[PDB]
Amino acid sequence: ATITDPRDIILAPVISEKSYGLIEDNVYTFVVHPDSNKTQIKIAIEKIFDVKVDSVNTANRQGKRKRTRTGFGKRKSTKRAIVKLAAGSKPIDLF
Amino acid sequence: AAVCDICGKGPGFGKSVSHSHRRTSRRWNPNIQPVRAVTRPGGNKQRINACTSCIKAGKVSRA
Amino acid sequence: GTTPGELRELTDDELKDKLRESKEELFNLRFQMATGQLSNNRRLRTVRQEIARVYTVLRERELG
RNA sequence: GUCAACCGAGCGUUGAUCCGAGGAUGUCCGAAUGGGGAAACCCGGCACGAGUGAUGUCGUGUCACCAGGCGCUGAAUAUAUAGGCGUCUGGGGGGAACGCGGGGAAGUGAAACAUCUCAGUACCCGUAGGAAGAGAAAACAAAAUGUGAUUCCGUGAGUAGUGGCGAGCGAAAGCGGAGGAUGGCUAAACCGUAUGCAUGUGAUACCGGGUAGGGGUUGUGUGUGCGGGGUUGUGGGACCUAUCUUUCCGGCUCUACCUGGCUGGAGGGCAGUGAGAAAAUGUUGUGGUUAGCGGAAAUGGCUUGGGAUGGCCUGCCGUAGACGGUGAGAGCCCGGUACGUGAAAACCCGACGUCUGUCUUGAUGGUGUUCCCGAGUAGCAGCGGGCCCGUGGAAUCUGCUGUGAAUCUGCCGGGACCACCCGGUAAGCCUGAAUACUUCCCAGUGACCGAUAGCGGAUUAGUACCGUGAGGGAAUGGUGAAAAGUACCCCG
RNA sequence: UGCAUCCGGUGAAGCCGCCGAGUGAUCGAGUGGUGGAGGGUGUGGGAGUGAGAAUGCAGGCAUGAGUAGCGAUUAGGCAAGUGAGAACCUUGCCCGCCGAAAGACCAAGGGUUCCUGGGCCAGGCCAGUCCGCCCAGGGUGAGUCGGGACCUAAGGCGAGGCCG
RNA sequence: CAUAUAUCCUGAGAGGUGAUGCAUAGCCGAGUGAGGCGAAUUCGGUGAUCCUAUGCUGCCGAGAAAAGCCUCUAGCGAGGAC
Repeated sequence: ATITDPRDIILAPVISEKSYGLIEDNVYTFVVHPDSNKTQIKIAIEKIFDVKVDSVNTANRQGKRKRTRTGFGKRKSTKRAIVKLAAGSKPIDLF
Repeated sequence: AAVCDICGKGPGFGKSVSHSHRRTSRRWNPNIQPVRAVTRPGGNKQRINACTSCIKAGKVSRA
Repeated sequence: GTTPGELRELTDDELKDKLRESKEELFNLRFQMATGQLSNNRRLRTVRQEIARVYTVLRERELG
């Protein structure tokens, strides 16, 4: 029996200078499952954090290709979701 | 035109010997004739390819 | 974690809830690893194995 | 896990890591199969759930085509069919070699070349199986009072022959062996029964006789289905017809009575997952396979050495002196070896059973007559293929086209053909063993290679690279016993 | 390689020399150095058994030779700075070239070459502190833009089907 | 019944609004580089290969399909429209 939880779509947050700059504007970036869509991510975030989500922005990034002694290797490709919270705006401290 | 729809008679393969004994490949097709038969006494007619041997045997029913 | 012994003693409902809290704990551990403040790396392995165990028990119960 | 460590974290005597067997999960592509598509990525329907103030969204099943059963409907159109609808069961693709059935080259040789060879090879097509094909005489043989299914191996034999009688090609009989199953089942003539189609002296007609009813076990035909009966060459079997006859009980041969044949129930056999019918279900076999465990004897002395596993000298085991490792040649240091042991579970082999069919309403040897013994088949003719046989006097076998028989004093074969003798019984079907092979797994072997060798590939290997593409396709092994891989100083 | 004997960590093979030997292919259980684990002899057995050349193959390296060349038709100079090292890097001031381009933006194509920090064995036809080079991290945000969920052209595939 | 600069459709462009905003020449400091303030904005000429324009005229060589939009009923309908 499959039990679908909203917490498997969201994999991990994104930590970087750009992500922090978005955070000071109440905008958070997550690494989501590559087979998810904007509405699914919005619903999952609303269920997880009990927050009102205004908009979700997605972008696909190709993993970097690295040279090794064995040859060429490619890292995993990932999808990023940039979630903007509503005016209620209680910060996500789990970040 | 070479495979009977009743008994499956197929063409034969052989050689065409000339006066100088030059053997060249050739085929012996069956004498296939298109006959509209009557499968049941109801009267339905269907076009089938039956060899003349099948017609002689009465296996086809051209009623 | 929890060995299958007493895991099989639970009924379907609390098995579902145990799966759910284990998934939430895995979510928290993944976020902590992403930020990088927790030291015990084996916690992720243990939680994943508990989730697999409860899934297997549920499958056995529903199959027979 | 490993290249391949460096950390960081932890598990384990409450049995971890690891090995074997059985399960669960198994994203997307791929026969790919809901639709589409530039393979691994886009879009859906239905049903049931999850979620939302509602749409959006999520999860689980299901939705391709074709073929064959079953059921509903039956167009033009009247009978009806095609077709449509629904529901079940199958198929689809992959694989190194081996099999069978078809299609089928050329370079080459003939010192040219076309008949011929190469060669029914290369390749292509359709199909299986664990093997396949063939297989039970319409056979060989030659007067032997002879063999007796098929297959495979050795001889026969490079022979008889065949061939622009050139290059070349090339049997069979017989004999010796492997394996044995000289095996089984049917179709017909006749009965019984059911049904379809025609009609009906519609009565003196169909049961085995004699008695009595009756106008249909239809009365007659015809076809089909099923059950009996029948499997053969000294011909056999049906139709008859005497003799002898190794269970009991019951229901039927139109009807009841005395008589001969059908059908069920009880013993009694006989067989079986088998070619001879089929699907199952139990118990048991230190029977096997898929993990393992045990397993004798030197810390021996002197000496060289970094190290003894070297040399000399002492013992010990041996059902174990096979082979590797350990700081240099080790039976006694280790892993092991000889030799014994081990299976919870799964699978494979047997055996005994439940179970299934099957014979018992049966069996024997005799006598003279009608019917049957596989049909567009054999035979013949024309054009071809393959047989030693290249059309030749050309037998046997076979493809297409015409023509087209007989049922045993019948038919076929005995290398044109005729007569006599001899052998066999075609136009129906199954059959194990002896035989061929290795993608893969296990255990070994080598007067085989040892890094320009051996697989292309001991190292990133069908990789890098080359080509749009089919495709082509490399190079690179060794420190040391142990990393003890040169702390520290100096020039830079 | 069968068999029989001999040598070897007190140092075998291999390689480099000396001193010699045989009628020849060749030899030295004669020795010196290097080296570190297997060899010799006799008698038989079997060869992937002997190269100087095939415009022979693979690897390594010579002559030409420190020679040609260092890839257009625009052109660089000075001061300062960094740095072990500066004609080529950074800044500043001049000079010059293009300007229907040698300016700006897309499509196809490429795939991280883009930014930050670090580096100067490999590459840049010179050097380099620099780089489209090497290393790590970061970076691509769509209801309206180009496409799909909309439609068809050429054409492709093609249920049934016809033909073979 | 109609020949009307009538009526309607289409339509560059001018004008208003969007715009109390935004931006800018400069002025202050600040010196990687960050910040604040911020004037005037009228009138002419020239002028497109661009727009009206899938327009208009001429010509023969006679110049895609479907979706979309509008309409018509067939048909659904007790609810449905703005």
